[PDB]
Amino acid sequence: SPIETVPVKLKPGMDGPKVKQWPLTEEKIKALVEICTEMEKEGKISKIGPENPYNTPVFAIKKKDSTKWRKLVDFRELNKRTQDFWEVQLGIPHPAGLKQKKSVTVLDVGDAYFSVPLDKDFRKYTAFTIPSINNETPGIRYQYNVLPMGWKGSPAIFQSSMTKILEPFRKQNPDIVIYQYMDDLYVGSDLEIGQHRTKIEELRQHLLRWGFTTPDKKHQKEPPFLWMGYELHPDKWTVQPIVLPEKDSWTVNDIQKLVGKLNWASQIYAGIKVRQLSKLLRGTKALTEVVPLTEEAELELAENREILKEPVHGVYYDPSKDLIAEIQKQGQGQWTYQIYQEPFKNLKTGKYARMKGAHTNDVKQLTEAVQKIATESIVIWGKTPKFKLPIQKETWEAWWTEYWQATWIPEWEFVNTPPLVKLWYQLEKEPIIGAETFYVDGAANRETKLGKAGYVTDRGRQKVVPLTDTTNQKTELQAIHLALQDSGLEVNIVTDSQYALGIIQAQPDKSESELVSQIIEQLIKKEKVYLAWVPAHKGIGGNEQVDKLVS
Amino acid sequence: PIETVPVKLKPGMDGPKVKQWPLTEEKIKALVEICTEMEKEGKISKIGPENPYNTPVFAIKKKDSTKWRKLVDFRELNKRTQDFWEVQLGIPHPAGLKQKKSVTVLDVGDAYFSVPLDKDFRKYTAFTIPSINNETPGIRYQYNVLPQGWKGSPAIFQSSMTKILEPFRKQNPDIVIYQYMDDLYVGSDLEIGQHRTKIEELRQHLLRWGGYELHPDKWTVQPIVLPEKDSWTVNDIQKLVGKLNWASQIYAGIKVRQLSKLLRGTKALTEVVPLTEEAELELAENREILKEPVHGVYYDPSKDLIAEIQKQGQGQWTYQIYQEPFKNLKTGKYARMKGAHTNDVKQLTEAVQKIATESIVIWGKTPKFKLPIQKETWEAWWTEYWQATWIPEWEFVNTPPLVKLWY
DNA sequence: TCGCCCCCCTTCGGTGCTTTGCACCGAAGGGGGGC
Ligand SMILES: C=C1[C@H](COP(=O)(O)OP(=O)(O)OP(=O)(O)O)[C@@H](O)C[C@@H]1n1cnc2c(=O)nc(N)[nH]c21
Ligand SMILES: OC[C@H]1O[C@@](CO)(O[C@H]2O[C@H](CO)[C@@H](O)[C@H](O)[C@H]2O)[C@@H](O)[C@@H]1O
Ligand SMILES: [Mg+2]
Repeated sequence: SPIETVPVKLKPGMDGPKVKQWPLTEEKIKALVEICTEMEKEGKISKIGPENPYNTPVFAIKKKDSTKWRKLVDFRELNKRTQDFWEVQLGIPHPAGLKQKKSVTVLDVGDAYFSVPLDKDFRKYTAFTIPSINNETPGIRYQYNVLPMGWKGSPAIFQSSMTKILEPFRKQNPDIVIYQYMDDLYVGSDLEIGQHRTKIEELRQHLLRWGFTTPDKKHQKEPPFLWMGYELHPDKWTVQPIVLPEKDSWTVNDIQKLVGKLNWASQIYAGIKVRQLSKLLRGTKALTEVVPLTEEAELELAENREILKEPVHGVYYDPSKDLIAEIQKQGQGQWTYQIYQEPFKNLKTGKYARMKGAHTNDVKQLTEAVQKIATESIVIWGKTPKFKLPIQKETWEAWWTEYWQATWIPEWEFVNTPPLVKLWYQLEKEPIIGAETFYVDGAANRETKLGKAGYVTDRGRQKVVPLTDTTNQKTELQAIHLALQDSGLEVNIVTDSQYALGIIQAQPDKSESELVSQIIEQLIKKEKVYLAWVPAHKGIGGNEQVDKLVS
Repeated sequence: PIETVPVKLKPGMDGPKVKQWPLTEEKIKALVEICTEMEKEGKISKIGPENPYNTPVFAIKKKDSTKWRKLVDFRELNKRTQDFWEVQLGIPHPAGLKQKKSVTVLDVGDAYFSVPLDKDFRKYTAFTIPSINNETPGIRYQYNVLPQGWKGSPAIFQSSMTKILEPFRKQNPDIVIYQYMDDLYVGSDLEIGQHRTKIEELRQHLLRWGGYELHPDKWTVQPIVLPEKDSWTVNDIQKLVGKLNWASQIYAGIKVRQLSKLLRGTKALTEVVPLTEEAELELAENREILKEPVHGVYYDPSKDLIAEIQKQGQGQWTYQIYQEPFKNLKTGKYARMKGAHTNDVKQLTEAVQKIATESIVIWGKTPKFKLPIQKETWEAWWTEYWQATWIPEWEFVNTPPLVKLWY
């Protein structure tokens, strides 16, 4: 309570909210009158009258306890008009980031937001009117004196207050670890249990002088500790049980729920896959649209169900040992990883399955995975792990010397866990002696929709194919497709398309485009391909002739 | 105890709102130790979340000085800050700096901390220290003095800097001093040992009121080169014609009609084609147009500088600096000498600092970089190799190399 | 019929190019989880 208030503003030129309250009932507004009478006696709210011109509607929901109710005010209108805040919650603590502690306690602050006072000048904007009796008569009105649940400033101002209150105790007790998440306090120490409990009593008293109760109901003294959705044992931690929907008929919304649960599960359950289930979400048009599971999605779901029936645990972090991150390839741009320090004792797991860009390859995606893990390791442990990667040193070497963009992977050692990551073909650096030379070209008419793709060769071969519903860039890809299709295992190709050369030179092994996928498949079957560029419309070599022909 | 200078953002612009990225343990520890002392000394104040602005913070170590230096990335704040050519507080650039034998960079940013900052502008300088595994919410500060890295600080401190330097420059009229942001660039034509001694006299002169050694003399231009052979494939001549066709966007009077005609028909790429006397004349013509600089290319101080970099392999990096396309003010070749040879991202980060450093010496400002790298790869690693107290503008490009133009 | 934070997967729409579609990327929709 005696905390100093945090001054807050409406956005410039804006007034407070002026809406109306809902469904207006004897039951509801007598429950309303009861709800607030105790808040007013506590001083959390104050009666107001009609010279306050503002209003906002109110409701309530049940708590995790599930006998208690949670008062909420639909402050959406007020929130849009309230000044912005810089949020101080930067992320979510993870149990794999905890070190083993001799003594552990978990506490929660009671009625946390309602213990922090609201800026006196701002209170008038939190007005809610509770009507009279089913809209017969004038109506009862209150304003908040404390942080309302539902106001966009409340979580930041509470966190900032909690930080200031804890600060003296933290500096005074730097060997006590306090994880502070909203009003939830994890307290770990290496003191004997008797001293530990004495330090806790001190902390509780300090919180109380500043008006933060710590009710016994939410004061955990023994393992397993329920914390942030996990269970903290002395040597290990588990996720609280994940139950997946078991529908016979699946809506889009059902699938979205399932994929979300699997992603949450993937932090500790190794090898989770969601590509085929997520595919079902594409191109659909309503959350209630029934979606039949494909065969692949059923298989993927059954595989994850097997994984989830086995129990798993993570361990805690030991700073005096190395972090190790191992990655495996699962197919179709899916990757899975584990982070550990001792073999077969995972701190956590995870997965990387994002499709970045229209055209890419496994080496790029492995590089992306490595970067995702590197970011998460810094968040959780403050450092980068050593990597174990299913890619040969020669393969990586081949990649970063040919590829024109700068790229890098930190300290890593090869691990032979097939399938390995590899380059699926490599363009020749010099023209191939004895190979046919194809001069390719494609053109489309911007208005028409219509185009041509064709080639001309030093061995006298030539060909033109007509194309409908195409583009300039597609006919060029198409022209390359044609040369690869009609040529031997070694071929020299010369195009004037910087676009097409750009895609192919990056050595993609997969693409959102069926045409580029076919070209990739053709490139993988060749023995040697040299691909060269010349500027168009310069009357050069074979280029002029093939140009000649697709006209 | 000085009157503050009133400062505004540019019309219709709000302060910066940039998220703090994750930091390693040792950078976080360094920042909290640095910021705790700054707070005690009143240079920064603890603030709450009712301040809606933020700018990312991190830390570096120069390899020679193994104490951490806090670096706030005020690039967004500087773009939104009023110009100071209007209040006549901008800094001219001396054209003599780039003609010096040796140029030493000194970090003088600490001088700014003795001048207070406009009460109404400090909210725009907020930054947030993160915490390992999100043990606690971020910790927020704002500046009460002119911050390091803010473009306004050299402008406001300038009259002060002039006074402090006037005696030294008076006594050393052939030494050149140019201030850029937190840095002083110190150039002289003196032998290496005596240059360094006057560097140290400089230092103690500063310390009293309140080193990284360049040789611009030996920056060179790397022009476009045409290969020289005695037997030429169809492929070579195609490669040669495409290079010259591109170079004709830059150079005047470059012809390809003689070399192009050598390729009439549909020929094997490996067929060797003898050069007609005329084609040999056309190539020797082109060769020495490319020999000498382009005529008509002048620096315009009212336009931005832009820099492009190409990775060439085996630790070599080519770059061009321009303001209008194909009107290069400078073309060059960066090469690293660390011998380790292992890290593309490190090399590129060092190439960027070197190029930006050269631009500061030559023109007085840094270019906006077009970086041949994925955004997310650069952002995973670049701060591990940064050693400058400034940060240039940049963007990320993926341009395949059509012709190997610059190598 | 609420708030703030992180994560993933999909969709949409703005940007800039010696383009006429294409690739890139940020924002916002859905979901998971925390308090
Ligand atoms: C984190 C929060 C504090 C501690 O969350 P909490 O679960 O411990 O609740 P509180 O301490 O108040 O009551 P308690 O005595 O049972 O501990 C609460 O004040 C309010 C906030 N919070 C939580 N959930 C919600 C929600 O859905 N909508 C809103 N607008 N705010 C919410
Ligand atoms: O790398 C771009 C990336 O960096 C951020 C800061 O997190 O922006 C900085 O870099 C940009 C490129 O020069 C500047 O325009 C910007 O002002 C500066 O803060 C991110 O905003 C951006 O995604
Ligand atoms: Mg509570």
